[PDB]
Amino acid sequence: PKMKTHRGAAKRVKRTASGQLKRSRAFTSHLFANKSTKQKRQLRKARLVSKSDMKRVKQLLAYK
Amino acid sequence: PRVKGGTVTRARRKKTIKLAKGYFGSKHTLYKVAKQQVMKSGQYAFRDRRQRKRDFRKLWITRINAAARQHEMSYSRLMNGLKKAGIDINRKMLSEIAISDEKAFAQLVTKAKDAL
Amino acid sequence: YDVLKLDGTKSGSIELSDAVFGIEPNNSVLFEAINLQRASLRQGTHAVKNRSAVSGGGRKPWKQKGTGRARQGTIRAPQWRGGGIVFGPTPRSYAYKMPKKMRRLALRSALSFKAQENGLTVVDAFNFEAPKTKEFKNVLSTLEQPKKVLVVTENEDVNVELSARNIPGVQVTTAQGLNVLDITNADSLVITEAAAKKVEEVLG
Amino acid sequence: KLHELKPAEGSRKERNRVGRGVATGNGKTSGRGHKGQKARSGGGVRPGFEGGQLPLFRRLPKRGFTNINRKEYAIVNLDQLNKFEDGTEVTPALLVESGVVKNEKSGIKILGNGSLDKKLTVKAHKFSASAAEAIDAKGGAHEV
RNA sequence: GACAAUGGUAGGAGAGCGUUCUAAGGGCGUUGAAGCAUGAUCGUAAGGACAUGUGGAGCGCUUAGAAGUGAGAAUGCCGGU
RNA sequence: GACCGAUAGUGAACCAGUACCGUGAGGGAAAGGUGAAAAGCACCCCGGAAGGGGAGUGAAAUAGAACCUGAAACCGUGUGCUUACAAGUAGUCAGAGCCCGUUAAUGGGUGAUGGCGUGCCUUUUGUAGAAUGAACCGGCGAGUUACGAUUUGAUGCAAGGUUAAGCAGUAAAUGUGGAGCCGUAGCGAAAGCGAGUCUGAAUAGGGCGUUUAGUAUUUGGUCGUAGACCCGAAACCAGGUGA
RNA sequence: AGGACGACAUUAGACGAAUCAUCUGGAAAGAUGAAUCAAAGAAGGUAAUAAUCCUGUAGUCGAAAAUGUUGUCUCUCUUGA
Ligand SMILES: [Mg+2]
Ligand SMILES: [Mg+2]
Repeated sequence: PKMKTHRGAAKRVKRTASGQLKRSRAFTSHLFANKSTKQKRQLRKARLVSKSDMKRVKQLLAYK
Repeated sequence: PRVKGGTVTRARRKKTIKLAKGYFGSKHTLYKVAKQQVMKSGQYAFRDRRQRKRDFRKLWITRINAAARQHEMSYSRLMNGLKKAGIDINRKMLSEIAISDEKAFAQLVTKAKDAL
Repeated sequence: YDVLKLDGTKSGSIELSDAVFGIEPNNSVLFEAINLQRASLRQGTHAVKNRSAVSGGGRKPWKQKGTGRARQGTIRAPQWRGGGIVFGPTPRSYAYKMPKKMRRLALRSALSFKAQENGLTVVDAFNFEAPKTKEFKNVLSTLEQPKKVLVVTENEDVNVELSARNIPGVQVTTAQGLNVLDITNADSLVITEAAAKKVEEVLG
Repeated sequence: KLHELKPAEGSRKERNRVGRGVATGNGKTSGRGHKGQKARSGGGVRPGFEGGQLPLFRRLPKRGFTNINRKEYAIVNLDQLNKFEDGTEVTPALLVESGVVKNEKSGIKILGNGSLDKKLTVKAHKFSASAAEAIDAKGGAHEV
């Protein structure tokens, strides 16, 4: 049998043009009165899945 | 293809038993008992090539010491002068001179007292 | 491509060679189109039991605790005298493919080793009415051919290949039925004129 | 010949058989270490499982959707059109057959990265803005 | 030919001996093969020969391929004492 | 048939689901080989007979139905050196005295006396351990294959590489088969725009890009789905047999 | 929805080419010598390892009979836009 893509991770992640992934920042759901305006604004830009956590998920994202 | 266990457990368990002939009782007949005596009789020999060189020196010094005391000199007064009076090269295996020719060993004792 | 022969002869000596009989042969491809052929002739019908295919052995043999001897689970286990084979042969299959630019380079490196070594001989189209091996052994003696030759003909005539089957060494293959294991098994190659224009029309 | 075959130099390799000695290294424990979960026959935990702590992908939010229809166009730059030499019209019955476009999805877009260096009758489903100018510089045409 | 390095368990890397089988080239064998037994031999190691005895018909060597490929222990399993 | 060759391959090469165990359903092993040809030992002798030793058949009975070759453990009979004042993980290195004579090389067997020396694995911060395991000898007994994934080594071409099922062909490894797939162009949640694009009133500033090498088969490593290195539970459920 | 006449296949079977003499041996198929057949050098046995000793193989050849597969000959049946 051929490998199945982790479907809970393809919904959360795109693939760029150097192999490195792309994610959205956490804490963007509720309780926006306990966060500053210098903090609610910088949980909006997007970042890249880190070098540590790319070592764990090499097999789960193979067809992206 | 099925590789049957052939004639390699004959030969490998002979060339250990044949090294171990001359041992007491069952240590020359059984495999497991004569195996692990061969591993120790090549380990005892490894520290007995290193020990042989330094326990024939605890004998040559004993003979020289029992040669200078009859000429009334210590050993430690004898391998002092022969480094300092002459440049008589350091040799203790050649305490064979003291056994063989006492007339030859006497002139060294003359040269040791001469410049000490 | 030396000249020609009939049985001690010459004719219009064809010379118009191509990149089929002249390329410097690589051996990295020629070694790896023999293993693709020598390891595809094996059928691989070979198998063995495992713990679930032997007959019996489901009752626990009454040895758990309170008997003084070892813990044992079935009487069909790889420790045990009877069946149960851990990692045995399975019925598998041995074949793989290779690029089509690398299967055409192989015949340009096995034909190309025959003209470097003068192991090629072109003859005219010989016609046997009835097949006789005694008629055919008078041919290869005066042609000075070695113990093992590969006879190339254009189309499989039903009188050429029926002779020369019991001559040990001699195999008779048509023009598009050439292999790589055959050509590096022969010692000198004998091609008809009507087929030397045919295997070259395929490749060059 | 066949009684003497050599492989390619540096192409082949032995294989490690574990557990079959003591001086080969991989022996009496086969290269796993001592006790634990992942030194058991079939142990080792599923990938992307941190151990009980919530994983990476249950700590990020989901984002996006599909757009079921989603047209896709095949890319031809202007640098890839110097392959056509002599005054040639550039037709989707020609731009596929040479080998420029292989197996297009929908109509051919003509982007501008290189230069044509030749006048050409160009027909394409969608031009861009910068490639419908370097065609007009040499003198060309359009059709949508 | 100088100057250098070389204890080592978990573990990473390299280089080799051997066993059954197949393909190709060469070869020994009833003027006696394999197997077994004795020996004071050869290589840095696994391992290779050769010399008499028993044995009574099949076996090695060079290059490459493929593995049911190597046993001192699992209160391991059957047989013998 | 790059499958096995009597602990193997069927449980079964022997008159096998048979001796034997169970009230019952049900469980279940052990066994092969004289010689080319029975020419399978006439007759004498010790014996109550077995079993022997001669004579005979045979290439050989030192192949006699305990019947091819005949390993080790273990029990014997013979003989060169040695031991009845000594505290021994049984060896090692130094060495007198004695009896021998090989694959000829600064040889072999034996060992009065002296020095050093608390077995082997497995688990441990640490085992002579009075912690675990094996009576001994012999066989058997554990990282394997498949279809995918990724990196490394090779090789063929290289802005291009390559076929899948199928049909012809010697269970041929080789010709057709371009459906398909990965690359040549990214960016955004998406419309879309495109060497640029998205966020933004604004290329103002920043995110990811751009000025290049890929692909197809295979050697090795490892990961995934499969019993996945092998051995061992207490127990759960489904049909059935028993007062 | 109810039959005949012979074509072919299956369950018996037949033909089927070509080596003689010495050495070692208990025995020739072996090595040393001369011969031959080959649409036949696949394989097994014969006092050891046989293309030519035997049973055979490539190839032809064969059915009193009982099934089986189909061709065309009946024979049943039919209105077409
Ligand atoms: Mg004790
Ligand atoms: Mg009652």
